[PDB]
Amino acid sequence: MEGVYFNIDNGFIEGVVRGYRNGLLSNNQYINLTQCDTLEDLKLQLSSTDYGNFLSSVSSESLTTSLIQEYASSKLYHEFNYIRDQSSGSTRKFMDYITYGYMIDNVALMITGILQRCHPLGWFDTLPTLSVATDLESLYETVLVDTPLAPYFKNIEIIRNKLYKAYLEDFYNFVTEEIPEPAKECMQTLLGFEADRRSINIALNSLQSSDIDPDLKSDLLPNIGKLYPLATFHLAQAQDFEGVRAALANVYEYRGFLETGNLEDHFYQLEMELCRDAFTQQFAISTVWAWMKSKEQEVRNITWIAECIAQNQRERINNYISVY
Amino acid sequence: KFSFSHFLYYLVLIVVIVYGLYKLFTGHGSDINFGKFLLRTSPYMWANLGIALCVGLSVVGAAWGIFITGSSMIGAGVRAPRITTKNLISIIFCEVVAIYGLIIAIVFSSKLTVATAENMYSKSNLYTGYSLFWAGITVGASNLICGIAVGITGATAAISDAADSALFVKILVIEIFGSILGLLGLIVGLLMAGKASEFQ
Amino acid sequence: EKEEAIFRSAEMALVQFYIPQEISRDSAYTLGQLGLVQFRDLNSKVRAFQRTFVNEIRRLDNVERQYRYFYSLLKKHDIKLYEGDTDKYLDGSGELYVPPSGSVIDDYVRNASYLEERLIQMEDATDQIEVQKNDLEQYRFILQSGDEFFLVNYVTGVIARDKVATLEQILWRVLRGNLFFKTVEIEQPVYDVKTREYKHKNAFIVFSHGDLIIKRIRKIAESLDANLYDVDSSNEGRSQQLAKVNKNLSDLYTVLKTTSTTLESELYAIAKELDSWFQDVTREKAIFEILNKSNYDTNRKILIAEGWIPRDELATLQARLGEMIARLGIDVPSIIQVLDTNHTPPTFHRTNKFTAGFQSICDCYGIAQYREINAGLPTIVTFPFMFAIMFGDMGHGFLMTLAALSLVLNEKKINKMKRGEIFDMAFTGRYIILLMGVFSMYTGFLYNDIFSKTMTIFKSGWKWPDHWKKGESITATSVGTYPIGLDWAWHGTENALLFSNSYKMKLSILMGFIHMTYSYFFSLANHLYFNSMIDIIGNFIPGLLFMQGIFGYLSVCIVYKWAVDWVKDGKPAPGLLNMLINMFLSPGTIDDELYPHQAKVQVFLLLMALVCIPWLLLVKPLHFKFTHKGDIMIHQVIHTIEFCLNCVSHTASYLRLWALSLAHAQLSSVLWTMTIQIAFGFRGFVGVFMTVALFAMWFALTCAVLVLMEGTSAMLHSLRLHWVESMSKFFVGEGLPYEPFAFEYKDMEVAVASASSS
Amino acid sequence: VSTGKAWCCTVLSAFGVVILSVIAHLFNTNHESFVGSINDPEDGPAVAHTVYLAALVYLVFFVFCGFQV
Amino acid sequence: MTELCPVYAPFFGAIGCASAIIFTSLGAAYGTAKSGVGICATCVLRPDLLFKNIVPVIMAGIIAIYGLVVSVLVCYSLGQKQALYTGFIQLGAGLSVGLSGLAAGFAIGIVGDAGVRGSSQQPRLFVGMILILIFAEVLGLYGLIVALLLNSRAT
Repeated sequence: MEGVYFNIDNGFIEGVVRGYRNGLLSNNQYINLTQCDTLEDLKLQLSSTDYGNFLSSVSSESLTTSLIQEYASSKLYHEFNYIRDQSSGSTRKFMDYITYGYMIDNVALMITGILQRCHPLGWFDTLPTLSVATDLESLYETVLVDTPLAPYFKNIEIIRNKLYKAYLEDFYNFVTEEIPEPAKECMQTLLGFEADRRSINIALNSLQSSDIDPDLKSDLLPNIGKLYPLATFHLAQAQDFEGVRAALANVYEYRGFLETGNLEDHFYQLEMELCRDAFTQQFAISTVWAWMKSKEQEVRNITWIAECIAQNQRERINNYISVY
Repeated sequence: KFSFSHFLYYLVLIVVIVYGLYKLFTGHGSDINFGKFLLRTSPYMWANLGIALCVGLSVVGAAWGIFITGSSMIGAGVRAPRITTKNLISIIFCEVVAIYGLIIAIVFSSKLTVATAENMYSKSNLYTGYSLFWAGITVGASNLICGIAVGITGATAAISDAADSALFVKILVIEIFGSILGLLGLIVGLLMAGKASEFQ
Repeated sequence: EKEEAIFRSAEMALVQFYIPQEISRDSAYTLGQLGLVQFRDLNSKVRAFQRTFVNEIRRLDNVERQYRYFYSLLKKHDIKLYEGDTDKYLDGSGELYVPPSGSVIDDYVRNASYLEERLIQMEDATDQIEVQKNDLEQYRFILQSGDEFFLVNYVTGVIARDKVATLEQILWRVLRGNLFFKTVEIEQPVYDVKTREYKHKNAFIVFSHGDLIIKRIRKIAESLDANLYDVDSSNEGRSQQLAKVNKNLSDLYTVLKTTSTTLESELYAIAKELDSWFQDVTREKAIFEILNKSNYDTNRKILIAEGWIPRDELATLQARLGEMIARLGIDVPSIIQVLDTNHTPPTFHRTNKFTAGFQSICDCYGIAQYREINAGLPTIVTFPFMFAIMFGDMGHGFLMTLAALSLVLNEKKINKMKRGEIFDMAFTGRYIILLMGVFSMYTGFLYNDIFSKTMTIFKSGWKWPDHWKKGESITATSVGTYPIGLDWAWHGTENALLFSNSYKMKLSILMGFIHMTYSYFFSLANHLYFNSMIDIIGNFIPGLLFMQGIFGYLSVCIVYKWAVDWVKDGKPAPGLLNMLINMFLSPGTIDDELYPHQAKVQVFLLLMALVCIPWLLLVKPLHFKFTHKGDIMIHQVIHTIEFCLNCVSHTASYLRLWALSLAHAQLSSVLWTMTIQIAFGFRGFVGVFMTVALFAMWFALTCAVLVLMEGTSAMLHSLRLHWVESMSKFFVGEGLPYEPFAFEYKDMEVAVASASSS
Repeated sequence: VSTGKAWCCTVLSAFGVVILSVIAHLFNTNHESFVGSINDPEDGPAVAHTVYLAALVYLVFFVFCGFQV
Repeated sequence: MTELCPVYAPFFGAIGCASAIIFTSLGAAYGTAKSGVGICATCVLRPDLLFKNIVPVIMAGIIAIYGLVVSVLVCYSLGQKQALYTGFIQLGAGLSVGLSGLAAGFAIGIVGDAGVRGSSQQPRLFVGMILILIFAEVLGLYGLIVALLLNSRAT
């Protein structure tokens, strides 16, 4: 059964992760942050939440939206690194694979050369070498071959999306092989959503480039999830936004949610739906993925509110994405 | 597709099938005489295996439920240490499972007596050997099952109580059902061994 | 006099404070250092960022931030705070007549704001010069190398000791089969800004022949945090560079000594007073955080505060506020308006040094409902004595008593002394451990155990046969009964385990039933006190009938079976556990008649216990359905089913008294046989040496394994019996902690809190 | 020499003196709990003497460590 | 030999003596290893909690102590011409204590790991840790009790 063997290693981990899940800001707490009138007031109000005294070392004059975002991200990353440190075996590898996505993001962001690592979870020993790796030819055989991204590799957006294709395919395979049934299903669905988001975004990026051949996207579209293979192939053959709409007309989910409204808002909303659903499984490691995404969205919302009270423009303060 | 455990399973299955066919074809099928194995085998092996497996499987189930629910409630207790004393009833009902096995082991140990060689393999001694063996297995396995179930349910209860204290109450009913399962196992073991005489 | 609050929590009264706004700060100080008021949060539904005194807290919180930053700096430069008793002398911590800080808090705010910037400036100066210090030290270490050069051109520098491996690999993929590399480990670590701590470092050198690839090597080495250095191509130029570096170090040290001396002087001036500053600012911030919970009536210009105070202390509150108003001379009403309320008052238990530990252990499970029976008062005796029943050895009980007395006799010395955590836990439980030791000595006397061995202080009730052959399996005869404790004739007998198990198992059942009944009668006393006759008739009476008619029947049955001389009567001794089983699984067919008409009484008790189930389910809810003018059916049905099942499971769980008693006895006997008794078999100086060493082993394992390793087992199981078996009978719990507003010595170790706790 | 070791050995040697003295007395008086079994040493006073000598060894340790307390 | 005392009768006694110490020692080893990984992970940050976090490995050790006790007691009941009754008594005692202490050691290891981690994150979880951990220890204790009850009937 699910929980018979789960708690041998992951019971403490999973309990602590849903403990954090209880600490996610509720809609009422987001409202309270919205009604704030200054960054110090937001600091105090957010200290009234489960964040506690994290900006306690920051004075109101040093306090800025950038510092608030950095401290929230640092708290999230410390919690994730605690859970990963307390993890072993299959869950440890699962969390390492979660980190590989941020590793790929860091690779793409740093090869742009200024651009630093900009993400603590994607750090690896040779990451800053990528700031100085102007020659893309030397990339793999010099830098990345030492990194866990070596199995994935075979303008920069091409490299980023190829790495994401290989990474998502490998991680779907790992989820299928090494993860128990409830967490297996939950993570497979979450990866279907992630690969669908990647495919849609990559198709809309190819919309702006004439050199985006349909077969070129085959190296780029993960072909994972509900869109696969059919809607993925249609997006590969798609030439414009009308092609994307025609491709997405063939699926139940994510239909009618790119023709209107903000696309990022809809992807984040569906992601929050999936994370909320994933939290319902009681002995599943997918709770970790749901927690990570929920916390990332929480940090985004907090930074959004911080901006809306630091630069005013409060008409936009209520457009944060939350299911809690 | 290969695994060493399944390889041995299939190997021993093949060996047993071949041996059975060899004995049957040669007219010596009655050599495989499980009934005579039950008759000749010492009743004390059955009785002491019953007691040992009763307490051992009761303890295995109790411990299995205990670490499931205890690890879950310690993890959930990191944010809410209040969860410990509230959900400790789960650990309690897991332990009661092993206490059932201990009680049954005491009752069955009351039956252990030195039977005379002239009366060693009588109807009564064989009956009580089988009775203690299977009653100990019944109580121990039911206790193992109930301990695992109560541990899973109490882990879920601890996590839900961490989410909200109002969700705890109705999961305690599930824990009560899990404990009733083990109580029924104990009483059925008592009934199975109720009419089993001492070794005489 | 002040009513004792150990049997039930102290009677609380809700007090509404009409405080004039001008005297609010002084009043808050007065009743905070008085220490008997727990304030109600009247502004609970007002967001904290818009609360009345938010800015006064914010400025003081900035001041506290600055003070903890100062403490961090002092730790950085290794200075110890004064931690003088001036604050302790000023704050009576039990005397309310102390004047508050005046305008000095504004001076604290100004001083702190200025001084923080001062420290930032000098820290930046010292840090920058230290950076160039480390850089030039690394440069010198590079230049001190007499010869580490081989082969066109080269680049060299220093790396952290871990990063050198990955940089070497990265360059080996930059130059494949063409890299030339050496490194030298620096003897000592050096301070790094990024880590704010010392790191081990390594000098390195690589050789190359192409300007583009030399630039690549430099650019790939600066990433991964190497500090690159230009080195002359000849020993003369390297010597010149070394001389220049040494002169620069001379000047750098010249300025560094003065900067560090001045900065450390400032930190030393800080240390002599920083503790008092932090105490004052903490008190003032707490004062404003209390004032927030007051309703600020602007039209009346008064803080309408509310708080819980014991009624016996109401007069003290009135007196102390009358004293402070006399100090201020305002002649204001300062209205202590006690008022009725429906709010649940806090659960205050007034505990001495003796009962404090027992109260802490009992209320660690949960805080009692307001003015319900306090479980800690029964716990004082029951917890140590269940521990003793499980522990039950006079040698180990004596060791535990000596350990506890080492804390109780020296009580004044370990108090007002730092105790860590484990030793603090031992000290706070010192009376708990004392009662454990004493009751364990009594129990071991009844168990007739001093370590493995038995006492022979009275004539045995068993007399062996007149004569026997060596090795003969003799049997004793009952010349009498042993006065107090187990007969020593049972020692070393091969059937000792049968009698000991019968005794200890029936003892566990009997004493567990008695303890459960005593605790359950607290339910009756609570219902009587709360005037809840409906709980008496619907819950107490049927639950009592069930519990007695099954398990108290078993209890009186055990004592009756001991009260009957079966061998003299000629009647078969009943199978008592079998009869208990048949009471349910086959009623009426009593196997061996214990007493006349046992079948009728047995079936009557069975029917009464069965009837008590519908009684429990129905009577309490149906009263609500009829008379309230049922919704509690679900709660009542789950409560009664768990009560009925918990009776059985608790009677079963009390067997752990016998379980731990038998395990402790067997472990002690086995340890005696394995460790010390071997020494008795050898003689001569080898025998003396074996006796000494084997006693050392025996005593080390007795203290470690038996007294400490297994005494904690018995005390944790007694905690189990109390939180689970004893208190669940009566303990409603889920009360409100008292924890009043009172000043304390908030040591600056709280700098760990609010900075490493989130 | 150190106060911690001095106290540890002082306490251990005090218990050694007391316990081995009472054990030696019980062997010397042929107490049944120590001599009554066939598996026990056959001659009480003989083993009592060596247990008494061990008690004196712990007495030496106790007095010495007291001199370093 | 005799019908009651076969030459193969001491096999069960010897194997029960071995089984007690073996299975209690594997239970204790699992407990010690899991809880020691927890302790070493925890005390890198907060070494001040060493003597709190040491409790689970200690309880694992007492499990093996119970196994040692049972193994010794059944060992001194062994004989060449011992009855088959006492042979299976010793087998039952050894098997009961071994399996019970094995399960108790597994539970102690897992609970002690989780507990030391939590009580390093949340100090109020120490009493919870230790009170669950004693409840895991008591299962090996119950197995010890059954082994003692059985061994009391060996001859």
